[PDB]
Amino acid sequence: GRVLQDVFLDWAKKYGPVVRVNVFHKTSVIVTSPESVKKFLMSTKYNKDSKMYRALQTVFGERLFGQGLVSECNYERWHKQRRVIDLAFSRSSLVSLMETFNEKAEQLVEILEAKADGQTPVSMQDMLTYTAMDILAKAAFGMETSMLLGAQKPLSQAVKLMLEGITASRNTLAKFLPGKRKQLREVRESIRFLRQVGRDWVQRRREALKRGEEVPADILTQILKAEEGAQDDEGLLDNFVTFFIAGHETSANHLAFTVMELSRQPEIVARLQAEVDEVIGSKRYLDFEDLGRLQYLSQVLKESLRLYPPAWGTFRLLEEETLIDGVRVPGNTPLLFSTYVMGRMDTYFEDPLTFNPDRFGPGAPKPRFTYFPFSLGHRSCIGQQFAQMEVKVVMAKLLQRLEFRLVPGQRFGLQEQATLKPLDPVLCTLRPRGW
Ligand code: HEM
Ligand SMILES: S=C(NC1CCCCC1)N1CCC(c2cnc[nH]2)CC1
Repeated sequence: GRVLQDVFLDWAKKYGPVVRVNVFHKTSVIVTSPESVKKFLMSTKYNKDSKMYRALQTVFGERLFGQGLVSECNYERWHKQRRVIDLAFSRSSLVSLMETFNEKAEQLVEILEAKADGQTPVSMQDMLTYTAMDILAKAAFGMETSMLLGAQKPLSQAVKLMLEGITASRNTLAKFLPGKRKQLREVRESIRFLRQVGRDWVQRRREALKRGEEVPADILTQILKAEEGAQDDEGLLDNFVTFFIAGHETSANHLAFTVMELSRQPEIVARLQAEVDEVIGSKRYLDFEDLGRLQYLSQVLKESLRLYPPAWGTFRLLEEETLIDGVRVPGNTPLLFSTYVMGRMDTYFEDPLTFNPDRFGPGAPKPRFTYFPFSLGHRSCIGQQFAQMEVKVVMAKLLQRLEFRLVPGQRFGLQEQATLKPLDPVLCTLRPRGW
């Protein structure tokens, strides 16, 4: 139930705000003082370290995220893409996605209700992954993956294998073990499979447009626009993969962690249920303004990201020798900023292991540069609002309609498969609730 990030936490607790650690077998310095987080993340003077993002660019030799929006480290090349794709994330575009978030969240609840016999185990990690994928495929690409209907198992498996491969490739000796040759081939096959799905969905979009079919603008419209000037489609496919994975798997892990922790927090669940009952009652469709009224649910989701941030770290390149909190750090060193580590430091959060949504209550002092599950600054998550809205819609509907009980034996530990996620798949038994 322990992960590599816990060793970084141990080194930070032992040695202070600036500590040399080994990550992806490269030397890095983890920086955990709030003033240093602010200095480096809030200035465009500091950019991502390409050496650390190579683990996403290519995996076991096969191009995966390439130079898409997450893994492009050059400021100019990144900014050019960001400006174009930001258009797909305006307040108005997001509100137009509430129909999609409601539709798939209601579909999830209806499937779960059909399974809510109080004894059959349901993997909530898998069900939330299927819901997040069906939401992203429709909202971003205008496609129906229907994973909630049991379709596209090869695609869901390919995603799982490549995320495991990201972690294996950057931390293990798999590339040299004869026993792992099959595993490496299957990771490379899964990465090529996903880029070829991108080729198909891109062709479907171009053909629909060529036939004069109506096509609302979405994320795919902007990733196509960002590549207008391109020799070929590899850059476009990098952003297809980037948004296909980032736009569903991290939200799914956040939802799974929240369901896992809430299963042992009856008092908190009672308040959430009462809040949903008072705010949305038996309404079928949640409105944008409804979400803002679910104040305690927002607190709960923020506390879930403090203790269980799926995207656990970000790196900036320190180009020249610099004194950081009194420690002289050599030039060309990757600096690691980790919301996972800071969230578990008693220096920044009293009784860090206690799950207490009141840390994010009205009037509570806001964490200052000690909490950043979507990172901060210019390279912060372009999908933050998309994610916060979709997770709230799914959680509100689950709280309205179902009661969960974790299957005895399921653990509360973590595992790393690119991002952090529950070690166990959050197997639960369900019963219908309320109206
Ligand atoms: C709870 C869910 C999510 C979490 C915790 C999260 C977290 C993050 C973090 C920490 C970063 C910074 C990564 C880095 O510095 O290496 C980031 C970047 C990014 N995220 Fe998310 N994310 C979430 C959901 C999403 C969604 C739903 C999308 C897409 C629709 C998305 C798209 C992206 C992209 C494209 C970037 C790169 C932004 C840039 O550099 O311009 N994220 N996210
Ligand atoms: S494993 C990972 N980063 C690690 C490897 C590259 C260096 C930083 C840590 N990431 C990038 C961000 C990505 C994401 C961004 N938004 C949702 N998901 C999830 C996968």
